Amino acid sequence: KRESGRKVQSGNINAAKTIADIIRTCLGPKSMMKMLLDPMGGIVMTNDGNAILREIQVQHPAAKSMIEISRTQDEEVGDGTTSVIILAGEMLSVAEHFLEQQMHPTVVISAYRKALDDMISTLKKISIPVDISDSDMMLNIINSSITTKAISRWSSLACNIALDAVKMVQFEENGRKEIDIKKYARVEKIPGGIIEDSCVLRGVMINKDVTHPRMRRYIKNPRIVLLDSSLEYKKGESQTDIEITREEDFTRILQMEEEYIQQLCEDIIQLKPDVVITEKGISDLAQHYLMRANITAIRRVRKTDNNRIARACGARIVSRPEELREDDVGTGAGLLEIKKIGDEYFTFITDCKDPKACTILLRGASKEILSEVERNLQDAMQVCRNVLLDPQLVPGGGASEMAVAHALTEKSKAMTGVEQWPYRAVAQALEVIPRTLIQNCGASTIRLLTSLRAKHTQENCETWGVNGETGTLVDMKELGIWEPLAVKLQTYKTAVETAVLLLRIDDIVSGH
Amino acid sequence: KDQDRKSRLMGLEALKSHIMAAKAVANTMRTSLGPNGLDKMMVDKDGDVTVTNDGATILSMMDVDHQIAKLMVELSKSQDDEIGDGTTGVVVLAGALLEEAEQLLDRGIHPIRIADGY
Amino acid sequence: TLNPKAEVARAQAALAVNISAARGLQDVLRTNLGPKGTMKMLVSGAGDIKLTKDGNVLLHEMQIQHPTASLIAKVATAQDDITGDGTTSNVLIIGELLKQADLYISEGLHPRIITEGFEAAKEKALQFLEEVKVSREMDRETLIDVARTSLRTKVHAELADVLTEAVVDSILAIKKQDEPIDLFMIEIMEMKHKSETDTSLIRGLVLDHGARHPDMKKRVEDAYILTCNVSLEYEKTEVNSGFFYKSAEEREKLVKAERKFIEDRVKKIIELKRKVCGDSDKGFVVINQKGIDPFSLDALSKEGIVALRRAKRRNMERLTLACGGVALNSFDDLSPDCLGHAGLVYEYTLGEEKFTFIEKCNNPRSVTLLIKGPNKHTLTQIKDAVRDGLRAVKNAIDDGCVVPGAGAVEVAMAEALIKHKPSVKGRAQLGVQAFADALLIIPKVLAQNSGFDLQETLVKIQAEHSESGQLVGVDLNTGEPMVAAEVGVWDNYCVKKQLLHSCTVIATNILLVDEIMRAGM
Amino acid sequence: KAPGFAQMLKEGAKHFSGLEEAVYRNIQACKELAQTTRTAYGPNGMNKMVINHLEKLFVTNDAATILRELEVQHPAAKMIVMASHMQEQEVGDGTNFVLVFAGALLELAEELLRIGLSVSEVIEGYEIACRKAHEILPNLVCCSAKNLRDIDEVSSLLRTSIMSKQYGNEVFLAKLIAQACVSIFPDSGHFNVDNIRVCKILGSGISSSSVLHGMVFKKETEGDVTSVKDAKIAVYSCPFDGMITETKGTVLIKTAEELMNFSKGEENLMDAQVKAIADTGANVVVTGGKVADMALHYANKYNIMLVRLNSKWDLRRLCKTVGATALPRLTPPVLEEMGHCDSVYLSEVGDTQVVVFKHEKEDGAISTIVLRGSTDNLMDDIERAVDDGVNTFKVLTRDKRLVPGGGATEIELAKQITSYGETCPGLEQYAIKKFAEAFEAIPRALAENSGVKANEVISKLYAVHQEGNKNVGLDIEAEVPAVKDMLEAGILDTYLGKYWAIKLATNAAVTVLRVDQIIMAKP
Amino acid sequence: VILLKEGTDSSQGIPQLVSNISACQVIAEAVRTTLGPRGMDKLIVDGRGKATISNDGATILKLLDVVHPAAKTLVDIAKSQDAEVGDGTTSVTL
Repeated sequence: KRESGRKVQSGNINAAKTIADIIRTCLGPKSMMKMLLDPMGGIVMTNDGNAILREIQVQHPAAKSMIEISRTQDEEVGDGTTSVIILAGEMLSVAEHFLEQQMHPTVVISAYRKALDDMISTLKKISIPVDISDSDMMLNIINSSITTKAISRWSSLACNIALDAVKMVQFEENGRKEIDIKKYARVEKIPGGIIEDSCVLRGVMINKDVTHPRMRRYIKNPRIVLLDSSLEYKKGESQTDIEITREEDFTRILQMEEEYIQQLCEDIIQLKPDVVITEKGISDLAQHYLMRANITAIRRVRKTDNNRIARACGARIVSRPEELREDDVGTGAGLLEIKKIGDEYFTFITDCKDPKACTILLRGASKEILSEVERNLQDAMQVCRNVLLDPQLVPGGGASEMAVAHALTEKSKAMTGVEQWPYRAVAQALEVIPRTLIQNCGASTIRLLTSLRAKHTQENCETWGVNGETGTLVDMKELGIWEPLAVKLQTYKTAVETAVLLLRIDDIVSGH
Repeated sequence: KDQDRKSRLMGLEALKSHIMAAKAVANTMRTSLGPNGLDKMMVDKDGDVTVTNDGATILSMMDVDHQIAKLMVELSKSQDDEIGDGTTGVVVLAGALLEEAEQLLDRGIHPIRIADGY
Repeated sequence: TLNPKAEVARAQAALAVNISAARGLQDVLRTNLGPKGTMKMLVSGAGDIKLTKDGNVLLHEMQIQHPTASLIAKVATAQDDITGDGTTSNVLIIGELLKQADLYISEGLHPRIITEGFEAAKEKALQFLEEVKVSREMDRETLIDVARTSLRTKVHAELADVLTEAVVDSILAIKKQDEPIDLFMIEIMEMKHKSETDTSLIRGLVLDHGARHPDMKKRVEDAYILTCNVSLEYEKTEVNSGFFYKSAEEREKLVKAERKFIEDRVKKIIELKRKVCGDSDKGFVVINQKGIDPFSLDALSKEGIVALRRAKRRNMERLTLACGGVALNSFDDLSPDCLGHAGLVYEYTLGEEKFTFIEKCNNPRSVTLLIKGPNKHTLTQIKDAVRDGLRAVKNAIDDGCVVPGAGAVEVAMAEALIKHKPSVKGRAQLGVQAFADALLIIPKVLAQNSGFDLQETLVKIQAEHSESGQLVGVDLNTGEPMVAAEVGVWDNYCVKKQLLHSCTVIATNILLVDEIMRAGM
Repeated sequence: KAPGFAQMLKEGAKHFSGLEEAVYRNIQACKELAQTTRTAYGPNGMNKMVINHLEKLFVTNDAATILRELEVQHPAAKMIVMASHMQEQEVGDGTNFVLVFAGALLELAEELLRIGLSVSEVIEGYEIACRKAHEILPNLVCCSAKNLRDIDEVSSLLRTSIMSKQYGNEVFLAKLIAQACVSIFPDSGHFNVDNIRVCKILGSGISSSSVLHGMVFKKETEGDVTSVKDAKIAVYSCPFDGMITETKGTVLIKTAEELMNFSKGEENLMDAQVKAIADTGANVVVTGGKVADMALHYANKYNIMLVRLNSKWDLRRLCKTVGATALPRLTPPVLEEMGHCDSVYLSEVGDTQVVVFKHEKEDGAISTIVLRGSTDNLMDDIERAVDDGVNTFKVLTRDKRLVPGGGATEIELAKQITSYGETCPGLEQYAIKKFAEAFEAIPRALAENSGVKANEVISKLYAVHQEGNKNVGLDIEAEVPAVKDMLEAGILDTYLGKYWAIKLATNAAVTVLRVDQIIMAKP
Repeated sequence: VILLKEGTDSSQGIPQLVSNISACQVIAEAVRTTLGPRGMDKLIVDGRGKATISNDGATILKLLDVVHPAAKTLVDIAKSQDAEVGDGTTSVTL
């Protein structure tokens, strides 16, 4: 029914620790696999940490908060999600100071919040800048996601696809350098071909099918008209349908239906465009006038899709077709191609101009390959987005967590009070990241982790991480595990904030 | 057909069971014999109540499932065409002949031989 | 430590469950390996009995109760789709890899190190297979040895020689001048009321529905083939009209008017016959797929035509390529250019039905393999043995290299791995040692099914050594080491190559499963 | 939960482990099947009390009837049963042979497998010795049929086949079946068991039975027509009554005046229907249903013979003979669906009117054996003895070779195979010697059914066959264990009867040994 | 799992013959005391409730209708005794 007292905070630990203990071995390139039993007897062997916790039914409420926060992390960054839950579970894994020591939660919460500002300032000291003009340096960065995949052969092509696409969407004049993949970077798939044939289309491609055989197949200078309203007989303010039981009245309603549709379509063809793009649907009587003009009929195009077309060919959005002016034209468009590609109808408005957006064309032999190439380029574009926002890299392979753990230990000597004990626990909680990398490789954990702490004490903390494949110690200047700083900052801010949120709840009450 | 759950009574115990069923009717009417005989209470299926000591009327109102007990009732239809008074005396006499016949069956005398003696 | 209505195994016991699943499946399918092996019975529950030694059938069709063993059943499905053989030896190797690795895992060795040993041993065994294969040209004498080796396992060693000449001759005719070969060029048919030894070749195609009329010719020496999709039965009005009748008799009068469109088309068939080769010692055949009116059957029967109707789609497809007749959807376009050519056409009468033989053709690019058997399940067992024999010969002609059989290659690879020092990790040799002893399960199982000792048979074949190349194998009858190349025992190269790739990937993923969790179950 | 079930990975199908020996419990299923039909072998075989699925009480010693009534649900046991169905093909005898002999191979195979011999060596041992049996069997042929088509010779051969089925009637049924068989024999290759049809009639006893030509039906002629040569015959399964159309045809009967109108209408409907039969020229009409009283008047009006057959199988016999199909409607005038017959007349044999359909102009194999009996249970078993007798001579239409009966060939063939198994070295000698001892099951089962000690009979047979005296079988007597010459007694079996029986029974036992496990599957 | 009979009741050998002998004595027991002119009578009631009283052996056997298969054999012999002779059914059964 409900829980109260120390059992809530002690229960929230076991709930968050149990969820974390599953994916502990899912981190790293050597990460172990898992087995899920379907209710019908099926088996899913996927090692992806996002798919595992998605199919697991969790009873405890705090266990749901661990999953919902990880799902939000996937939207912003498609990497490092597993590291968030491991750190969020390890920081809460030490219950000694929580209960046995009889310390008040706010005393411990103040320790994490002070340790959070120190973990952020340490990463900026050990970071390194990046030259975004050279595409060779961006190649080894993206290869982190490309490795152990089937696109490794086309990896050289996969880099140019994600790099040039994000650079177009990035608008640096505003000062915030905002990049939106879910709109301007929108991707569609093309059946047929091979992986090499995949290129980056400059423009906005529409998947609308060809309804009638009369359309413009190829145009040197396309003309595009953008208007929101649908082409139909004008109705009343309500949705009430028109019911006519008399034949004489049918001729009165049909004449009004043919007159208004022909009137709006007459003002559209006055400019003589090559296509008509409407936001809503298009009736059958309206398509009869569109096929007579020998122009392409396009409908069901959202607002964001229309905003990109207006900046591409120079179009203009008008509320009603009767108000269309000469300002709406498609002048400047490269070509218009309705030609069938891969047994599917495509539309190319592509041009020589950069309307803060583009379209990615995915070629492939089968739909199984298309699904593999798609998801592999998605996170690769997010890697390009995270680097262009903060062009700074931090050493990976566990070198970043150990470099911060050494700074927290040295600073705790000057801290005087009861908060020094939980403040040092954060330094030992960051060692779980290099620990799982060694355990998955098979090498001894205690022997290597002890010698690793001696390297950051003497040598520079920017190097000497942990090799995941081999298992020994290697510098990060000689290896490509360098990771973007924007990912590590979001990881530590989320791991600490989630651990604080669960400690603040001392009672679970059921009611509405 | 319908051989299962078929009631069967055979052997020497069958004769002693038939006599016991016959003595139940004779012991009932022997109290009503004579002018001073006690009456009997009759409750009809419809709720009517009547009181009579007449033996022929009692046998008509008695509902008995046992087969030998039904034979005792069929005798009343034959005697009422002649006497109609001492009909009870015949049922009592029939019960006395069977009651004394029970002592003879223990000696090993065949039933047909007993019926020849009467 | 788990959520309600579920179960999880945190410790290594989750790995022990998967190992016990492979060992249980290994003991079931080890008895059917080799010709001396036994047979498994398939009961569908409806009273149907099926008997086959094929590993792909005993897995794909039979549903396994244990969840983990069902994954291996799906692997043999993709295994048979590529090579077509080796599904039985695939499971036996996977079971031994997990068994030999269990000895080292129980000592505290991490599974990842063992999996790295399999990858290093797979490349060494794959490069050693390069020197074993023989580049000799494929001829009739070699294809017989490949056919006998593949058939002897799926039959009683009786129909082998009967089915040997049927499989070899069917492949040689459909491939000339290094042309890509397709098994869809060969048709499989089944007849009843005949002994199982009556299986023979069919040069043409076997047709289901024959001709019905007393005057139909039982055999026609020469004739032309006219392909038609048109139905000659009763049809509605072709032009624009309707049903106008004052009685039941007037409606039947419009029937003759609607039939006039078809009856005039029936005369066009008779006209074309007399125009092109309408003299003596000639004939004509109607392969028309749709039905034909009985009255139209009488008009065509008097001219010597053998009518056909109610055919299938696959029949008309092969009759188009074999005979050469062009599909004609309307008889107004009827022309002699669409006529084909065929040899002797006769209908062999069975004890029940009658089938049509189009045989004696020049280059039909199609043949048929006719199977005869006393029962239904016997026909199914032979049909599986034929397709398994066709892919064995197809892979032998496509890839000009063949490898010795009878466990000669598996023993030869095990020796090179032991003498091979680790090229990657010092502790990776334990995985190589486990993979080396796993390749020895093939000659061991052949010794059990033959009724001999497992140890004595393996020691003799391993004791064979010389300066030059020496490859020996397990002899089932004698038991002594026997050279598989001399006695005509050969296997396909793509089969042995695919086992090394398949047994390595599947046995690796099983060792990589850390925990078993229940989702929604 | 650990420990798990042994060897069962599939659909809960019971899988016998190594110590469980799945092979033996499959032999045990086929062993119990042989014990049921082992006591029915021979002339002294015990009768079996069988309850039909219709809850009818049947008593018969026939083995083929038992397997139809007793449902065999064991898969490995069906292989021997399916071998018995193939045994009825190419020969009409040897059913009890396969059930007893196939079980004898499996009983002795259990003794070899306990020694540790492989199952593959036991399979190869039978197939080698089986080929030796087919070579020796021709040398055991003593006498052959003279091919004289004489009733004395034809009835003398039926004494063995009728024996073990109907006892005490061996003398009578020998001449009765002979008269029907000698009629077809002049036709080369035309002899067929379906051409001789048996029709049973309730009567005094078997001694009142006779033999007639053509198709003899127990149902008399409803019409007064005696004999007609009309070849047109129309079989109608619909009973004769008021003609009703497949449409609505609602008849509203209100007052007695209209009641007589529609009553006379049915007489007019039956008038036009029978008139359409005489218009087509068909004077013979077969009725599957009942016959109206007024229809008998129009039958004699147009001089059309009427036949009423209540049995459904009697109608199918005419459909496959003269070719007259039974139409669902009431007397459709269709000439194409009629039959052809040369002679049609009514006859009386045994104080019973019988209808005869034969061909006077065309020769024909058509013949009918009329049977009489008091009890339908005993009379039906006589029909089973006739089919086994007729099928015996269907084999003699091929090459005629006869072998001694009464277990005479079984001892002679087991003695010769034992010699080859002793000279042959290796491990195949074990399965060969057990293959020879499997022949001993027949004379043991034949002696036990006669109330004679089995070991005493087997000992005497080896003594007389060792000295070189052939043709010595088992004498049938209750108190006499001794033996007599079969050739002088007239007991002879069929060469092809034993040839095909040994081959089919061999492959039946081999296939069972090849299957070591039974697994259920799902579609 | 796989059973030959699957609920089929069958038995052979000596016990099957002994069981039939005990069943035949039950049929003869009912008509046993009815032999002779002076023999005792029997009382049989049907489903209607009426009682049939007589010493006739042919009438009693018709009303019993025993479901035992071997018992039906002796009943059928009594029916053949009526057509050939018409009496003695009690003597033949006993």
